[PDB]
Amino acid sequence: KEISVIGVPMDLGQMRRGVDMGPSAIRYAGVIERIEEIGYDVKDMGDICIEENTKLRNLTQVATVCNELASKVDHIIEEGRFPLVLGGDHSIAIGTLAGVAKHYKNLGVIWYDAHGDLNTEETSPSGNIHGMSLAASLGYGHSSLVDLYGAYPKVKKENVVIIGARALDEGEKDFIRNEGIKVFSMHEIDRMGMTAVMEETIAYLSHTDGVHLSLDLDGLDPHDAPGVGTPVIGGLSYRESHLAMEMLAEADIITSAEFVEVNTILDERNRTATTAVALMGSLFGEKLK
Amino acid sequence: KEISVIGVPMDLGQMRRGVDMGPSAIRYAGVIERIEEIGYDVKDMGDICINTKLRNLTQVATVCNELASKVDHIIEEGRFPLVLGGDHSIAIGTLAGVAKHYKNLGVIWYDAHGDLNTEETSPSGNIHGMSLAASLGYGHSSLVDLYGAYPKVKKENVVIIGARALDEGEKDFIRNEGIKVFSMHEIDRMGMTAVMEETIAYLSHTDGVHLSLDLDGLDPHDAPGVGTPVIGGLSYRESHLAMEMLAEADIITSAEFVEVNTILDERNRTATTAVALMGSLFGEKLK
Amino acid sequence: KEISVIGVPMDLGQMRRGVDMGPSAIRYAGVIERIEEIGYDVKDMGDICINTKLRNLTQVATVCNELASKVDHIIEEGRFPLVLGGDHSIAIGTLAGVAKHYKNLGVIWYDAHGDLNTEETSPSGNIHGMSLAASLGYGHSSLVDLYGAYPKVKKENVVIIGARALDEGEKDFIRNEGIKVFSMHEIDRMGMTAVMEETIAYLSHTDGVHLSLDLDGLDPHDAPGVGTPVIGGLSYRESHLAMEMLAEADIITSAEFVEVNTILDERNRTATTAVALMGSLFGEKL
Ligand SMILES: [Ca+2]
Ligand SMILES: [Ca+2]
Ligand SMILES: [Ca+2]
Ligand SMILES: [Mn+2]
Ligand SMILES: [Mn+2]
Ligand SMILES: [Mn+2]
Ligand SMILES: [Mn+2]
Ligand SMILES: [Mn+2]
Ligand SMILES: [Mn+2]
Ligand SMILES: [Mn+2]
Ligand SMILES: [Mn+2]
Repeated sequence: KEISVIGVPMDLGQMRRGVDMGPSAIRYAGVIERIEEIGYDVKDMGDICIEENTKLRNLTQVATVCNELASKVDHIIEEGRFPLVLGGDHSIAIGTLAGVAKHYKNLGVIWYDAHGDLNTEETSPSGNIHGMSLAASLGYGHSSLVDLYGAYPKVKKENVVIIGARALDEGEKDFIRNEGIKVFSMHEIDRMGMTAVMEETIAYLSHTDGVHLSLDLDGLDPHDAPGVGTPVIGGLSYRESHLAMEMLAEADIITSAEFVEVNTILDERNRTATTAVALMGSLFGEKLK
Repeated sequence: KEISVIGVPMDLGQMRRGVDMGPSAIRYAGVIERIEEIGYDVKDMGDICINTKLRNLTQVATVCNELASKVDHIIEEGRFPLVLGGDHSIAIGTLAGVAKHYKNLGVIWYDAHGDLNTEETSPSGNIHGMSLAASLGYGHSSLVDLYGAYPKVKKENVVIIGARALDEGEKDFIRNEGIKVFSMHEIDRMGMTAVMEETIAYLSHTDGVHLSLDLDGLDPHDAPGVGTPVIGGLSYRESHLAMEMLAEADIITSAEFVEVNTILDERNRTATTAVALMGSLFGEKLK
Repeated sequence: KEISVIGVPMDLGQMRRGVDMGPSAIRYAGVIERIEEIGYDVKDMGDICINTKLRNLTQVATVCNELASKVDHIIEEGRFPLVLGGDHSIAIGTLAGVAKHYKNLGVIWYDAHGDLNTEETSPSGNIHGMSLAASLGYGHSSLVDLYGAYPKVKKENVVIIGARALDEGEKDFIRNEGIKVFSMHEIDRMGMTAVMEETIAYLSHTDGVHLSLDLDGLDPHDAPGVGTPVIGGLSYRESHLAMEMLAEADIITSAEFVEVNTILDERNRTATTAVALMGSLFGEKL
């Protein structure tokens, strides 16, 4: 019943995408009071203050922020609290998972995203480390990232479930096939329904000793989440995502979480941040009946 | 096939929400002509001219009393009463008038909200957040005993569809009193078709069914112009299908369409959708 | 894997609806480069340069005659004809061209409308509301006998998907001729996966299948820029899935994407969606 929130206003990569405004927008949407109202004790750790290379853009700075984030997430779990990380770009998951991995020996990851973020420096069309954060956490990529806060893979391929994917690069599709990553693409979600997708996901991770939720708001359709770094049409509805959070809450398996890629520049009256807060409310136990 | 239409441009409560414009907006969207096009004889009755714990209590009772008698009289004439809403507190008057003609009356409450508050549980004092509870006999005597000193509807004959913004007190009432409610999560899991089949079967023992359709049951993407929008609601397609299934079951014997708010609407499209839903309810088919 | 693309910027009928802008908007959205990215050889044939009961009948026959002969030549060259639309009346010319090479042709009509009117049942005189009926052999002889004095398509080989704005006489035609139609209510009851599986099975005995995709089949939320928007339509997700299922069935031998109207569009997103649906049709997988 105890949560520590940390904001990471990082917007790095080929060009700014505005996702450094995410933590501020989510706070504007009342995330702290929302979780407190459910009955949690909430500790706001604040935001990390963030002060050439084409294949790995802003690598030194990404590594510096992720090292600080990993140690802060590590210490939140040492204190027995739930770490809730608020994102700019999805490369902060490299630091989040490195910190979480200090405390779990068989960690599940649910990656809720339009993208797989499974690129390496060889397969990336852009050099964006936020398009590499899941691959790096699986142990594939640059040593500065893969060995960050620990010289070992933070997550095992058999413990990942990707939900919402619809903009995978060709090299990511090969990785998924060759490595046997469990992926629910939009076409499978249309065929199965989100209820069946979430039951299969929870069953697939039943053996883990904790589960990290890495929720990129661009998993949702731009109609429901216009304010994201890289919008991709054809995504999950608010209703589907809200139901998914409620099913995860009922299963009581989520032990850490991050909500990333909110971009106020493309948002409409902050409504993507408002939606992110509602999804967190559902994740942390709000019920409709 | 005979329908009488009455508008009630009521917008009371803590503050104006703009829903008094609903009847004018729905008429602008051509509701009369649309119903006549289907093959109905339509009589337009026009519009009714209109403390912090029960806000505007005296005025709400006055309007609902007049509405109750007009709805009663429409049914006495053998006609279907269709009520065009401002706020949902007019359901108190509508159900009081309908209850004069049915002793096991069913109600389908299509709404983002339960409207199950009382004086004690309401965080606002808005009577439009109390109209279902009052119609069940729970609430202020001015409301529960309006146009007849008895409960107008039985708890076992209510189905709420669309719920997603229930207060804690309403959740307790639903659980402790056994109200049948399909929240948005249950609709997602079951699908609208199965929700409506179960609803129609649940009300099988009734002698009539009143449809109380609050446009804020639909998602704000499809119905932006409502008094109190709540994200994550029903689609136009789900609602249009639900109306077609009700039409085919031929169980709806009175209806009201409430809470259209032109101030938040986009080129009247919420009112246009309300008319399309009425067209489906009254027998329009796609094939 | 050879495709020939032709644009037909036709916007005839009672009044302008802006659909003559469709081919330019779809090209602006990168249709040619997109098809090439998948691995196709793309020959760009350019654009064709362009009565009250059969409005603009003479001009429609002229354009449709030219389109039919170009479509003929594409199939004769062993290539896939992809037509980019203004009005849906261009289906008359497309199917006339296709039917020279397919005598048991299937047709998937993806549309909010049936386009099953004749000179007698039309409330408007718009030939774009008559193009399916005319291709079935019903209507004026200028259209019915266009580029061939025979019906281009058999009534038993038609599937309409997405219908929600049928005229009363069109409902009668569907009922009295046994036309297979999936309305929005059936799609909502069955789900799009089951609708497409049933569609594919229904056309099992055709020798080819023409996809005639009117963007107003999609809901105006996902496709605001169309000639005649009708609320309550198919989602982008449903349509993208349907295109993928057709791609894997490998039954589509010609296609047209019509009725994109830039005047009502929002930053060209309807044309962008059309290009995305073509990408799915021609083999893109998620
Ligand atoms: Ca804005
Ligand atoms: Ca407006
Ligand atoms: Ca525009
Ligand atoms: Mn440590
Ligand atoms: Mn991501
Ligand atoms: Mn992403
Ligand atoms: Mn009486
Ligand atoms: Mn209500
Ligand atoms: Mn309501
Ligand atoms: Mn058409
Ligand atoms: Mn059409």
